[PDB]
Amino acid sequence: VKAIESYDEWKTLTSGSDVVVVDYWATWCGPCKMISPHFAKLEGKFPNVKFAKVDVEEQEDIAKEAQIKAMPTFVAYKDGKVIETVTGAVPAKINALLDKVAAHH
Repeated sequence: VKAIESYDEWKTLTSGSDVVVVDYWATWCGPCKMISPHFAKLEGKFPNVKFAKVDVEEQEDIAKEAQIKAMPTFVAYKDGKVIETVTGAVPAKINALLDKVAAHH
């Protein structure tokens, strides 16, 4: 799962035609560490979807633009557009998001 390390990297990735799913997380987050391995398992299951993560405490400019309301939030992108947002760390919700994104890809 790619740790996104700059605003420019983030903009390049989310602007792509290939579908990307980003896990917005932080050290202040409760369940982020517990759900992260499941996200990594999904990355193995769905090799034609791009998986990425953003540490909002380290990436202020990304965080300001993403403007998340829940910690964590998973956001899917395609062609510079947010195509779906999933809040929280519920495995089934994240699995359902990937099913639908992977079909799109």
